[PDB]
Amino acid sequence: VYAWNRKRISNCVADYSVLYNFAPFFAFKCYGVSPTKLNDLCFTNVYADS
Amino acid sequence: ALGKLQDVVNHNAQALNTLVKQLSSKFGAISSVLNDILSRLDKVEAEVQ
Amino acid sequence: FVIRGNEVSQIAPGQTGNIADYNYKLPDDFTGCVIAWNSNKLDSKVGGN
Amino acid sequence: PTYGVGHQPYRVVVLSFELLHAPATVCGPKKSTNLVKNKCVNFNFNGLT
Repeated sequence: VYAWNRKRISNCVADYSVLYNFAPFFAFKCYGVSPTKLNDLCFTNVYADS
Repeated sequence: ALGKLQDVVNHNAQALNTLVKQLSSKFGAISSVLNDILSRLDKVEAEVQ
Repeated sequence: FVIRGNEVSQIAPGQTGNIADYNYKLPDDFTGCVIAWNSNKLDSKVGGN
Repeated sequence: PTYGVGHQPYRVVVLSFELLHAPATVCGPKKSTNLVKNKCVNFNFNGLT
């Protein structure tokens, strides 16, 4: 966590419904947006911190 | 010379302009735009905003 | 019925997703209760249920 | 059985209630008293209080 990894996501088509198949998490926790709406939106850039 | 009549006109115009400008207030919501709220949130949270 | 855990949030009024869209849809004006519990010991198999 | 909880099976029971309108056929375990008239009383008719 002190050396958390950041990855830049840009210039791609993002299907967020398939994230449920990658990890066995129970649900998203979203702020300012809803998970089921993420497929209707566009973003300048996305950041993935792990 | 016609200060009172101009004042009546100005008061009306100012009230209408203030009413129009109030549409950009968020009032505690995430956005002042209904379309952004409806396109970014699901039914229940959008209803709250 | 039986679903997987990450779809449990879809059993709620005003939801979207595979389960809500194509399998089981609750009304927006739903009044009732939802009771979901883990059933791994009964609905899982080593070869896959 | 080795899946994570988000991919494990969950059994779901949804209880849908129909309120008011037609006469009630499902009620809770509440004992009915006498029907007292001409007095200021609290009343509970089929859940309507």
